[PDB]
Amino acid sequence: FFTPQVLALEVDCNIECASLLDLYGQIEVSRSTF
Amino acid sequence: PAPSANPAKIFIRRFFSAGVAKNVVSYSNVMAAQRAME
Repeated sequence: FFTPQVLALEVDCNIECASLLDLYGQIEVSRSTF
Repeated sequence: PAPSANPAKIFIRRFFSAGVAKNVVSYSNVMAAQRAME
């Protein structure tokens, strides 16, 4: 008989261990075994 | 005028590397062009 007020929050609490993928030397490739 | 932001930045991120002075034609093409004059 009592409907709770569904608030709109979503706690996440999850660190992603910040990235290190932009320093490296960069070259796109094609079909494998280059 | 010029937006200076073209969608041709796909290739500098990985596919290419800045400041390297790459050649415009592969050597195989150069030699192929050479003997094609003979």
